[PDB]
Amino acid sequence: AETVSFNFNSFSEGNPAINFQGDVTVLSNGNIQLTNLNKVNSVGRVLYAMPVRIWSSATGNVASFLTSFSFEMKDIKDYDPADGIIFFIAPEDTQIPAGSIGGGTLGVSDTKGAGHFVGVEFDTYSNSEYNDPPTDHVGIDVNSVDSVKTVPWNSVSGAVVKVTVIYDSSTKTLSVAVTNDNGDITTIAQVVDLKAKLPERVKFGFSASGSLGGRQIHLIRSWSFTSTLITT
Amino acid sequence: AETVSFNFNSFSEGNPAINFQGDVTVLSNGNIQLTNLNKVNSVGRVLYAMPVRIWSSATGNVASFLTSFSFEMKDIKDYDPADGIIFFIAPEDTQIPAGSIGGGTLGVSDTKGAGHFVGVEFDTYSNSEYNDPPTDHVGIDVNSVDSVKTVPWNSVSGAVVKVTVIYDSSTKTLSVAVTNDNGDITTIAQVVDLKAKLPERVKFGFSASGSLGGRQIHLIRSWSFTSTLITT
Amino acid sequence: AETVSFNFNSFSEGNPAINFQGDVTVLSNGNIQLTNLNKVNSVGRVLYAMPVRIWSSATGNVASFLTSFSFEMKDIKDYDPADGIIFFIAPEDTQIPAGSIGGGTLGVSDTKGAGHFVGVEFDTYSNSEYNDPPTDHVGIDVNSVDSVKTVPWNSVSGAVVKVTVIYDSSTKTLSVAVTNDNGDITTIAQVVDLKAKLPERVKFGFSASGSLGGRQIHLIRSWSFTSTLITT
Amino acid sequence: AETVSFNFNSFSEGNPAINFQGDVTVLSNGNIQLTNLNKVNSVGRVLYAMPVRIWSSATGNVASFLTSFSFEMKDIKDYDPADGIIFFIAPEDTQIPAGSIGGGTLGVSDTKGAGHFVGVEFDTYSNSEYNDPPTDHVGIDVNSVDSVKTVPWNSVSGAVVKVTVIYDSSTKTLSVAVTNDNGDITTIAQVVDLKAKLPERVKFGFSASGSLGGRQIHLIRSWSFTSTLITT
Ligand SMILES: OC[C@H]1O[C@@H](O[C@H]2[C@H](O)[C@@H](O)[C@@H](O)O[C@@H]2CO)[C@H](O)[C@@H](O)[C@H]1O
Ligand SMILES: OC[C@H]1O[C@@H](O[C@H]2[C@H](O)[C@@H](O)[C@@H](O)O[C@@H]2CO)[C@H](O)[C@@H](O)[C@H]1O
Ligand SMILES: [Ca+2]
Ligand SMILES: [Ca+2]
Ligand SMILES: [Ca+2]
Ligand SMILES: [Ca+2]
Ligand SMILES: [Mn+2]
Ligand SMILES: [Mn+2]
Ligand SMILES: [Mn+2]
Ligand SMILES: [Mn+2]
Repeated sequence: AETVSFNFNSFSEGNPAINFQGDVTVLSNGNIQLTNLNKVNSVGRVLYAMPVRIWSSATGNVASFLTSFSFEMKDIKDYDPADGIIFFIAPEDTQIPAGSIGGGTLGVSDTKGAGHFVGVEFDTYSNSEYNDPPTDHVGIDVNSVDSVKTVPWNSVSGAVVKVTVIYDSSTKTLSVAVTNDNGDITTIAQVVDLKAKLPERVKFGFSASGSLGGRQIHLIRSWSFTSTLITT
Repeated sequence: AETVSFNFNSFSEGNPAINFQGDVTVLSNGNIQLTNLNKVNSVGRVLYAMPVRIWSSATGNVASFLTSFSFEMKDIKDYDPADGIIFFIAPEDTQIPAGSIGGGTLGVSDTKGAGHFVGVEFDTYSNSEYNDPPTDHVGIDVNSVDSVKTVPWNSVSGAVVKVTVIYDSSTKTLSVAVTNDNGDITTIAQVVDLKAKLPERVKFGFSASGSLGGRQIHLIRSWSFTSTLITT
Repeated sequence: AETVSFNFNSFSEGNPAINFQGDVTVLSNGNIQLTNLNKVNSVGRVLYAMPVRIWSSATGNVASFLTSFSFEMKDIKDYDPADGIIFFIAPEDTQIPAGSIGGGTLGVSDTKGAGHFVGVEFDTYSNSEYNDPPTDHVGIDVNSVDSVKTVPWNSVSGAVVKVTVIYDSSTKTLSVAVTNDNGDITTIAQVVDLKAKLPERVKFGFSASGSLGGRQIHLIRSWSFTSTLITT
Repeated sequence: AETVSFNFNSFSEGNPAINFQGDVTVLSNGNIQLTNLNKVNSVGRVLYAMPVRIWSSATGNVASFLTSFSFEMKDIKDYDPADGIIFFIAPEDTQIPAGSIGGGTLGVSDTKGAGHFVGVEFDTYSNSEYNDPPTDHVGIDVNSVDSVKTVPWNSVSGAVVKVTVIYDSSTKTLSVAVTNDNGDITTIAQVVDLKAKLPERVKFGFSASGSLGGRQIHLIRSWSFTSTLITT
């Protein structure tokens, strides 16, 4: 049994376990702000530095993982609250798409909304070009921001949101539980074969994006993670 | 949204929010001890007092719930470490089976291991009459202790174990993530149509049993839970 | 090499290996509760019955030891969390001080905080009379509860704590590593010449104390220990 | 508080968290063999892939760490049981010294026995060129294999050895406890200023070496580690 686990209650620059890409910034209170409020088409991403082996070709086993994180999104004057945050899994060479337009691409896909990642988005802006539902929502993304599945959700400015994700290797089920500020929970599950959509070694992280008129504060507050792969 | 949420960091007798059935006893630190070490075929069950409505006949909706709790099993001299604990959901009128033989029935089924409940078992004893696997295991029980699905597990004496459970209403998926002492996680998931196996209002809880030659300490250390049913 | 070694995963009354002093009591799960919540100025101490020879005037050799154990301090309604636990080493004839006021004396010193022992304290209440730091702390005591050195620490109600202590005869260094619940470790070390502070044979144990208003659950969960004295 | 922790009960090739250098090999039982028995001047090293930040120039704080590991050394016919294993800490660009002669350099130093590392050696061959004591021994190495301090020790072929290391940032004390097969423990402590001997970012690992006539099996069986650096 090969297990990877870490726990972040706050973050600090210089920590060799976290990689910053784009407009990412660490505030004085240890929180991570993903986008820069003064940039058009801002994109910020934070990844756990070490790649995690989610499956072995030698045994054909896929890993199971449990992870929880909390974030906060807050409105700012004049700009439209957009675009959202996405928790993703991508190949180890993952980088911000060249000529990224930000916005509804959430910093992980091209203009068509395509890319190489699996993820869970917290979408706060309805992009008709990517078939977004008409309300804020949570969706499961498999190589595209045109979600494979979505559930109505509500983003509340300033509210701390808690998320718990469980990926069960056997059934290949990815389950998500979002605990809203007011106590109500939102859930969504989708069968995704990680061994067929991603390489043996991947990277986990968070990404957020904005546009010219759509900008908001995107904060990643804490993050704990554990993956366990059977080796037999 | 109809939401039911509670959080116990310790328990105390008298708390009208919990119902004690059988040999249940509360230790000095608020831990609940399920079985009595001096009784033969001991059975102890703790339940949340208020009934939770998991589904509606009018709308046809089913609730989603997120729950985590930590427990502990410890060995006792001269007795085989058995039988184990089960997180269960049953009708509001639920009671310990009449003339229960404890042992492999986990305090939720008859002699055959049949009953009207749904639960996740943490079985430390292999009962061939219930087609138990040859090792410690986690199992999804639907109206019987002859698990619908099981997964190899290892119960460590004196170790505090943490469990997270997410039930998604849309997919009808019950996902279990077990964090063992050493860090490793064990997962199991199964599709269970609650709407078909239980009445609209049910009760949640834990149960554990022992027999003549098989007994061990069974403690529940904490319990948080939140469910949300959509009313539309 | 004279070696003394033991390991208690649980404790049962009557085990001739353990001496109870004061308000000690064993729970049904095998944990030793050190204080009584119903008594004013409560004191309890648990000692390993067979005295251990830490040095010898014949050779001049001092022994080295390695020991680890786990405890749990939990808050109770209406009382201030006080006063903490201490792992101590004392003369073989040691007893709870006459007219023990409990409190900041931790059950091992007089009203002035003086005594004849060497120990590591997990202090959860600040006593200005004994020059206690303003926060919970781990300390190295040498014939006084007015610690020779302290280190900020943080006690978490309900959390299981793990400690490892190493005493090296050649440098005469006493080292401690506290593994908090969340995974962080706290350390503290100090040069304490054991052969100049205690008789050739001493007893090892734990002690806890309460006051009029400060009372809390103090549980010793497990203890393992090894000493080795070179006989040449 | 910045904490790094991992736990290895076995090892497997492909794990992106471990780096192999030299003649390292993973056996079927998950154990790591460091040297190749058919090569003259064999050298094998295994490092935890991610660099650990042991101190911050921003705050001037040093990290505290607790680590335990177990190894086994076994004789083989015809060859002299040599040369030993060394648990070391070195700069992130650490590699096997070019033109390494293996042997008493233990794979971390040049012919003069110099290098850039801090470590704990389990030396099974007396090299007079490096001022080795005449018996097997445990020593603390600071930039050289001519140990700063050593303690007599005995290597027992085939015996599983358990080691526990604690480094306390405040006193800058490095303490080692070696639990031999027969129960006896050996200890050694030395004050080493890590912030004055190493760069902010380092790597932890194990190295073993042999020579033409001196070869033996060197196995690393398990390894757990936790470091915590205060960030304030
Ligand atoms: O208003 C929020 C959305 O903005 C969209 O981009 C805008 C752009 O910000 C604005 O400068 C004007 O050009 O029109 C564009 C298209 O409507 C993003 O594409 C969308 O995702 C939100 O950020
Ligand atoms: O005998 C074990 C030690 O060997 C020393 O090197 C030897 C070499 O193996 C042997 O062939 C002899 O000819 O010459 C060398 C010098 O004695 C190593 O130097 C020492 O580290 C041990 O492994
Ligand atoms: Ca969108
Ligand atoms: Ca059974
Ligand atoms: Ca005090
Ligand atoms: Ca040598
Ligand atoms: Mn979307
Ligand atoms: Mn079973
Ligand atoms: Mn104190
Ligand atoms: Mn040496």
